[PDB]
Amino acid sequence: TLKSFTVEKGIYQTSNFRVQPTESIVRFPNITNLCPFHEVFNATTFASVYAWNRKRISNCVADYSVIYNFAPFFAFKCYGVSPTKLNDLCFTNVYADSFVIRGNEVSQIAPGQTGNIADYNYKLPDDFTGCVIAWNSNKLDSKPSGNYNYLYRLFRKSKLKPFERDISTEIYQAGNKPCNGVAGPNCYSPLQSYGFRPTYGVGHQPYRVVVLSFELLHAPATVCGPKKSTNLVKNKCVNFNFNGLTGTGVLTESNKKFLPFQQFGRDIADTTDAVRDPQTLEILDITPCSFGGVSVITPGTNTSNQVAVLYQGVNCTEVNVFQTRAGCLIGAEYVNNSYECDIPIGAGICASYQSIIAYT
Amino acid sequence: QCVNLITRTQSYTNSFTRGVYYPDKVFRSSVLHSTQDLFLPFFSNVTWFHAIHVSRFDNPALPFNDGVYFASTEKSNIIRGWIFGTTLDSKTQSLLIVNNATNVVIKVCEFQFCNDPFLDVMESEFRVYSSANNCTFEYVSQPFLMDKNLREFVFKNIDGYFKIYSKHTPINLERDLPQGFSALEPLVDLPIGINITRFQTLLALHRSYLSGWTAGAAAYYVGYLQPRTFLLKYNENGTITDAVDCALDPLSETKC
Ligand SMILES: *[C@@H]1O[C@H](CO)[C@@H](O[C@@H]2O[C@H](CO)[C@@H](O)[C@H](O)[C@H]2NC(C)=O)[C@H](O)[C@H]1NC(C)=O
Ligand SMILES: *[C@@H]1O[C@H](CO)[C@@H](O)[C@H](O)[C@H]1NC(C)=O
Ligand SMILES: *[C@@H]1O[C@H](CO)[C@@H](O)[C@H](O)[C@H]1NC(C)=O
Ligand SMILES: *[C@@H]1O[C@H](CO)[C@@H](O)[C@H](O)[C@H]1NC(C)=O
Ligand SMILES: *[C@@H]1O[C@H](CO)[C@@H](O)[C@H](O)[C@H]1NC(C)=O
Ligand SMILES: *[C@@H]1O[C@H](CO)[C@@H](O)[C@H](O)[C@H]1NC(C)=O
Ligand SMILES: *[C@@H]1O[C@H](CO)[C@@H](O)[C@H](O)[C@H]1NC(C)=O
Repeated sequence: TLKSFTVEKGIYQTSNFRVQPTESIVRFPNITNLCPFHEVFNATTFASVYAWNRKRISNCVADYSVIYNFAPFFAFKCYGVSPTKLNDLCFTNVYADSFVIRGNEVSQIAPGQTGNIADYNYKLPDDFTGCVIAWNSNKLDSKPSGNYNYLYRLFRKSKLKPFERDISTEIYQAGNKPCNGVAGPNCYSPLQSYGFRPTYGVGHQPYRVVVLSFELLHAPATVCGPKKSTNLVKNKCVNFNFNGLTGTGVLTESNKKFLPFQQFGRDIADTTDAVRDPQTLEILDITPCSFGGVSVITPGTNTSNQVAVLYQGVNCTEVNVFQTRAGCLIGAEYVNNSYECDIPIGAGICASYQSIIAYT
Repeated sequence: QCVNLITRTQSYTNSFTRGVYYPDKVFRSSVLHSTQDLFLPFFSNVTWFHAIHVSRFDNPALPFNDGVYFASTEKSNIIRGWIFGTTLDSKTQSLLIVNNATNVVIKVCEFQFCNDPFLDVMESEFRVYSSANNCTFEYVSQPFLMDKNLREFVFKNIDGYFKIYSKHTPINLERDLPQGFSALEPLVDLPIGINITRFQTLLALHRSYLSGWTAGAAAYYVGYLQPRTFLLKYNENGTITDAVDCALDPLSETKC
């Protein structure tokens, strides 16, 4: 500090003592109001690909772990986002689209793909942000007589735009002559039936597909991943994250009676002095960890190399140890005798070299 | 089923020191805190509306402006909620707040509102709106109109959140905008994210069963918030017991 190899006799303020944080405590409100993924990925009846079901998802917590563990998935392809980061991301809206297709066409449910399903039944945009999930549904959707309740659109005048649905059953007119709304030669009904049977090859077995589309808008994002409760540790210097408010401090018990709306507390000087725990509605007094001004008391180097350390403002129990009003003095022995001041320690206490002694 | 039944008259009164609310959720004890926010100015001009139905359209939609201070001395049953929006038709989203004794339902949908919307008592919302479509929000909670008693609300639409503040202050023979300070506790913060420029009050009408509806009167006060700097006094327990409006007069300005 003094930029010299020889130190003159005196007390020099050289450093700041700090109490290092020991643990990290993150307290967040209880997980509740989870998004109804269990009603999308586990439905008694799914929908035809032409009349694909769309559920808007808003104002809930998105627990994707239940989606992960629901079934073994033929594809969990995610476009524009990684699967792991989804929980730590918060999106304004989540759209869940549910339909049943044959296995061969599962590849068609992707950006930039072509087929009967992509052109005429369900289309994803090139810039799509979301995931496509598919799983086998032989037990649920296959009958030996044949399941004729799943339909697809084979014929349409123009390709579908992304996120568009056509429910029209109008006869597809492939020829110059008018159909007249009655099926006739060169006139074919657009919706064909997926005649699912249990003994079909894996390419043709029914597969249930759920498409999750995530969109962000200027409105505040209200669908975000689960918040970890973690645990609460008190009476120690721990880094605290309470509802996105961060710091480092001891959390002692509080006698302050908060009103129910209030969540945080502030000092006269606009520094946080209190908080309400989200998990349990209790009030805690946030006190920052101890700090001190480390001062080195030394005589001249030539005379001796012994030093004493004064922690300014720090009680002795929080760091030849003596307690002074100035702070805790370590390395000097208190002597009852009174002498003239040689090195001032403050608060009526002075130090001298005879070992290093401290006296009034 | 839209019918015009309500006629409205208006008078002017003094705000006094009503309309103070807690600007944030921070607990402050034994301090003087100066905050700049949308507040109702002290001793401002407040419109007193008398809505009468006796057994043509005379109940126009009020402008929301930057926020609204609402007060009523009527019982909980007569006034049942509010309507918020811009066009108040199917094209744009709208916010409907409806209270009944068991609970409060706050719902945001594309309501095609009637010119004179009222809840008729079972309770039917057919009068309130002909149709509701593309509904995007629903929140159900304990009611804030419960049972002489002056009920005060402050509505703000800031940064896509609809902040609602409320207080229930008993009053005696003294005029319905009383003296003194009743700080308004924050009640419900809603992430509606919609544009609100106009609002209307919802009243309840009873069927006559004998002049289809029973005759009724409702009195309510509307004031408008302005961007103002206030100095609030926080006591030992965190309650706001006093405030000074800085721009109102030189003495308060010196205090601020
Ligand atoms: C008061 O409002 C609540 C909420 O709108 C009504 O409660 C609902 O009543 C319907 C009956 O049509 C039930 O299907 C719902 O399950 C109820 N919801 C809740 C949250 O309870 C209640 O009926 C209304 N009371 C009156 C007298 O109108
Ligand atoms: C999921 O589907 C199976 C099929 O029978 C059922 O047993 C289970 O209860 C369902 N789980 C949920 C959470 O719906
Ligand atoms: C959250 O969980 C705790 C412990 O399970 C419980 O005591 C508390 O009532 C719950 N709810 C809230 C709003 O804190
Ligand atoms: C309130 O406004 C009305 C018209 O807007 C006006 O006539 C009246 O004088 C105002 N009140 C006061 C106290 O200025
Ligand atoms: C609103 O409703 C109409 C008819 O129900 C529909 O055409 C339109 O796409 C809807 N818009 C949204 C955003 O849901
Ligand atoms: C809010 O609505 C008003 C009334 O239609 C309109 O003039 C204004 O431009 C709207 N604000 C925005 C940001 O769209
Ligand atoms: C504040 O709380 C204390 C403790 O409950 C109570 O005695 C006192 O009356 C309250 N009000 C004021 C103005 O101090």
